[PDB]
Amino acid sequence: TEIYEQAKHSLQGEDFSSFNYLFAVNKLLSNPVSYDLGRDLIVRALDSRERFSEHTTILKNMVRKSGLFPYLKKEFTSLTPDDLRVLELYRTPFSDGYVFHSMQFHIFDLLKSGQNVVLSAPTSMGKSAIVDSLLGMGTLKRLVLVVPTVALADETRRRLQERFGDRYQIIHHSSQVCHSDQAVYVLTQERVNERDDIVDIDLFVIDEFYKLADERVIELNIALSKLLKVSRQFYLTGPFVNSIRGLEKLGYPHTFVSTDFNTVALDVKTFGIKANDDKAKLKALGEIAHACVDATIIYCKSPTVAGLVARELIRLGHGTPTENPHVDWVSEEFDADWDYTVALRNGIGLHFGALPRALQQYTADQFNAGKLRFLLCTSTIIEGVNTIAKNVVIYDNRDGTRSIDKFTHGNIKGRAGRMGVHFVGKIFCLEEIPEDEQFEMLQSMFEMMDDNEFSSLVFHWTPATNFLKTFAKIIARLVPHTFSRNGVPVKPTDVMIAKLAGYLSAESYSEYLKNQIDYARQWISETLSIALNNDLKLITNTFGYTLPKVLSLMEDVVKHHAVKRGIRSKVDYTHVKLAFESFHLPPGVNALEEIGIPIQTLHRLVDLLEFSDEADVDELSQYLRDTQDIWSRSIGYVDQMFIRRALGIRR
Amino acid sequence: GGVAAKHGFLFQDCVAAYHVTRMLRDKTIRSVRCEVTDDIDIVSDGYIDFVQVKSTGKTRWNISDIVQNSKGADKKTIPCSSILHKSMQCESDLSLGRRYSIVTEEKVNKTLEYLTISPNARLDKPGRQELIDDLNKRTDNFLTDSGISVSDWIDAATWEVFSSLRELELLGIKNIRLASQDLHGVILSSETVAEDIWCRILDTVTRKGEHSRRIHSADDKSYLRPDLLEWFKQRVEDDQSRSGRKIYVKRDLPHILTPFRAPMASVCAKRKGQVLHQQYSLKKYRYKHIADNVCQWLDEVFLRPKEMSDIHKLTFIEKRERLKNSVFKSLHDVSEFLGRVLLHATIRQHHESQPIPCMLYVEKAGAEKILENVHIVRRDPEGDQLWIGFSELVTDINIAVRLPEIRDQLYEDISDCIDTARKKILDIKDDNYLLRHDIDEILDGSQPFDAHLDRFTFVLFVGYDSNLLTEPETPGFEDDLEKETAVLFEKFAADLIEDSPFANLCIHVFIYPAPSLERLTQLVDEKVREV
Repeated sequence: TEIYEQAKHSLQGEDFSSFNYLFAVNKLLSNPVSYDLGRDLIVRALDSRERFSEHTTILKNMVRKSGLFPYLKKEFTSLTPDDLRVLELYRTPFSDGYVFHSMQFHIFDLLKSGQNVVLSAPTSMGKSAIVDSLLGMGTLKRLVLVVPTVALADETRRRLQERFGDRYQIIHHSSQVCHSDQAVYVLTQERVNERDDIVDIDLFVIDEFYKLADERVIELNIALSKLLKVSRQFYLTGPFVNSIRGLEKLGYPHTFVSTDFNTVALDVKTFGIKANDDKAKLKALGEIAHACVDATIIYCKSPTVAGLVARELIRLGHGTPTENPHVDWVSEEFDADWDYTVALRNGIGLHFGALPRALQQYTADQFNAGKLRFLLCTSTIIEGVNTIAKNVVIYDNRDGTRSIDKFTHGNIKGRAGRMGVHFVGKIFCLEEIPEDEQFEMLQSMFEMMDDNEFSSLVFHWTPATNFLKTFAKIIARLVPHTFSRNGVPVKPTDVMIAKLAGYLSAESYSEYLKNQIDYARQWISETLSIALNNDLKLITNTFGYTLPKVLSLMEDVVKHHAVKRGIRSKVDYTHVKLAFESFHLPPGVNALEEIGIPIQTLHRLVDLLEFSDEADVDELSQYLRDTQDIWSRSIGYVDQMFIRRALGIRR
Repeated sequence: GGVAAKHGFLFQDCVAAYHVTRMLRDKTIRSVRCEVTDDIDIVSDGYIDFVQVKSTGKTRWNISDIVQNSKGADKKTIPCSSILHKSMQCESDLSLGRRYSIVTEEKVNKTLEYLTISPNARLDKPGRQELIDDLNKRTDNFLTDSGISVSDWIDAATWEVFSSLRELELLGIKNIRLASQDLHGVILSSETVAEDIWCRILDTVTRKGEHSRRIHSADDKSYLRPDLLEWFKQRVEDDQSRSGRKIYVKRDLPHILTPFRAPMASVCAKRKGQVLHQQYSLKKYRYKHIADNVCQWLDEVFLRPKEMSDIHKLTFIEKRERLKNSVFKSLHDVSEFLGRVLLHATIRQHHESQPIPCMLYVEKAGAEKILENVHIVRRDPEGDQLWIGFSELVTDINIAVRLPEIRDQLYEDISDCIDTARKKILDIKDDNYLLRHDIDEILDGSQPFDAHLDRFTFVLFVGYDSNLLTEPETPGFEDDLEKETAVLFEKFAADLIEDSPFANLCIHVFIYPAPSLERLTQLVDEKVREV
């Protein structure tokens, strides 16, 4: 450590000799216990290649010795037959341009031999190489990749469609069906639960297992149980690592892997500011923003917090104001003072989850291009970002609600690698960094409800009057938290009526959003930034999945009551449930929203074209690609840019 | 508590087991002496750590307990026999840096809280002076027989607190798993194997088992690193056998060209020469035999053992269908490989014990200079000589005028090797060789060579197309060739007799005559394309 500390702290000193640095690196790489340490130093040497312009072969040999083979391939041009041969050794089976880290190669060898593998930590190495290699060896047929977010599912679907385009058929949406022997099921926990064709699985890969170490714990546990009882091999790369036990006594002997391979060097500077002290945190943000000059990723606990941070960042003059057609589209479609709108007008990129997927992709590839400077992410895994960033500002660390902390000095390097920090990264931490019942309640309520109000629950096609109050009362009891988390109070049962009436009376999504913001300004007058975030979350999550789920749930419940009470009226909500799921579109078209086409663009697409009612995501995507000339002539420039980005169309 | 609680062990046993696992991973640790489980005596390269395991039971570790004088007698108290007193009264015959450590399960009071932080981070933190004077007052200014003051004990004291037994078990098992991974390239099959190795180490430390399943000790109370390494290797190969995998064993590499007749050298014995002819096979030269013997040296010369075991981890089909393209791009890239393979195998054949292949990096007016084909030989009665190897395959001019040029270039390289005060980097490339101070003193360059020219020797391989050797066998391709190579070796005498430019350096020559090196190079190029 003493030699390591001397070499690390001599990096910024004026009297710096790179040869002594490489001597320290080699001395650290000789001792096994200091292996990682030497590797760390090499990473710094890879971020300061100007200082090592003279001793290049020594650095290359140290890179080979440390086991950083992708860095050996990509950061060095003049390669000897020795390092070329060892790169061919670790070359991945799926492509000739990707090689393996040493630890990645060991894990891949463990997996390709048929043994279940559990990793000890989400590591700075991207496990996408292992999954791509497992796909490329032509031995497995059916796979299930479990991902936490739908945007990550789309990113992985694009990744696995670029390569293995025809060999494997990728199922990501419930509309798709398995028509090929080889199928990759890139789904989330909820999607895995919904899919009823998960059988004969060869190997399912799960990352971000910390939920099992709530809406994300029960679903992941059920998905694990289903994939364990269905499949034969698994590869877990997340927490529940401290000598994982329990899967052994269930008949699944894994090969738990403990690793010490870190590919990222970090300079962590902490401030110790408590979360409650917001003004001190804001002054610290000013100081760091003055310090931060390169690509900065700011982690926040909420989109409102990110909006506040962006407003303060532009208050100090950080970032270059600019305008483009995209900012005009966002201003004319969402709002003028929305956090995303002002931040993008001033060069700040919000990337929260509730953001529309098209805008998420726009922010991601704006940050990747280097045009952005402050990307304010509210989640550890930012979908679409590459290894560009150089600074990570953890504005909020203690997220609360039993969450101990992110970046626990054992996760800082892994999470930094997930965020894609280029070799050396400065981690400015505001706080201190530490170390280490659904299908049966409704009928009971309906038992008390009398025959006089029973007429509001047996509909067919077109709804009837006074349905809004009954539905609001039902949803205020079935899912109180679902509506409460969006700023809609459970009681009195009137605001849900207003939301339902706004959704019903509206013809298009854009008009609904405009009316909602025009009412949100009045509501805050008794800000508009939080209103759009909660409204987007309400439409995407509540009005899309949960509320249709309960609308379908009450069907079979009310059938028995109608039979018992002698009501002979028909029971059918295909006009209402499908309309609410379809987002004022044809039933299947809304599925392109996850692909990355905005709903507002989809409305113009629906008006311009003729969409099949029974088609799936593949058929609609192929229909859009086939009829490109029809809509490209008479649609907005930003709309067709978003369509091209979402569908992968090249010009 | 984890598996130690199931087996019924105490905290001191797990501390000793954790320290021997540290020795398993730490290359600088030389031994772990353990008479009792609470008096560990870890001897490291340049240091000696006395680790004492203690425990109260009331609430914490106050200062009074650490200065409390142990009873240790029949209703009497021996003077100057406290925990602190026993800590400083820890003699060591070797002149090694003394370090003290107290390991307790219970936490530490505010008075002793200064001890918890590592000494590397005590430059600006408070808690030093008042603690020192309080200890001196309570101990009446104790100076030991070796002149060790309480302040001296303070500057070297790293009191560690472990929350529970299971935490220590987890660090030990992680050490075992990582040690397996970076010492054998093998991931343990399950957690049960790691727990079994931990239990066996605990049994060894506490001597509560059976001798066969125990780390060997030449004398009791002490465990050396090589014994633990061999025991751990046996355990890892046991894992590999019971897991269905196949144990990696280095192949008996083919013996490339056999030596000539009895070695010929100079009077002063600082110049050596050994020819390496190859015999014919029924009137015809064995070019194919030489080439397909050389191409077996594709992994010993290019790769490293840590990544050579990964080659074994590849099944047959991947090994076939991964290296299909040729890693060589030119004939001037195959000639270098062959010329260095011949020397890399000649050095191994010439030495009864296998030398350690390594590389050397040296500066030259601020620019890097790489030296491949370096070796470490193990001459126990004398030390550890470093052989620096240079290859050459002359095929353009005759060897008679080329050899002095090669010697001049060799002398320039030598003057850029053993004539400097700046450090040199030695890439050991064996992962299992412990570099002793005999070579490390030369590497650091802090001291001028004190007759260090015996430690460094330079070996040069010179293959050439001899006139005598032709495609026809020409019965009697000897006698004349013996005097021919004698005259060739005489070139490594003119500077020796006339002057002393570097006449005190032992220099080895490995001249090899062939009918045509170009044909051999073409044959090797053809053969490597087959794999």
